[PDB]
Amino acid sequence: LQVDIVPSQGEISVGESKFFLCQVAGDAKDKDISWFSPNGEKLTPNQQRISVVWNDDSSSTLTIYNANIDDAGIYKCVVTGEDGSESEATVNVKIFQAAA
Repeated sequence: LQVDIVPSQGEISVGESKFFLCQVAGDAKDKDISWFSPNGEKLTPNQQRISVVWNDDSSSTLTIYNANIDDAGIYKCVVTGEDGSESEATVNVKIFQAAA
């Protein structure tokens, strides 16, 4: 059971947006896919500055918009199997400010 995030790392300028695509390798027929923020919360699209989309049973896309410095950290994509199998991938999201 394997999950991967594209891109594998990211930097977002303050106020800007970036997406990360989590994909399961293989059949995710009976598998659940969830994104978690650095503070541990399971992420849902109603949240401020956050979008989570489940494209199909094998991939889920996280989008961070209007990026705040408080949004930086290790985000995690977890895939959970019917059989109790489980794996995760992590992406380190850095937030920065620079001359614009």
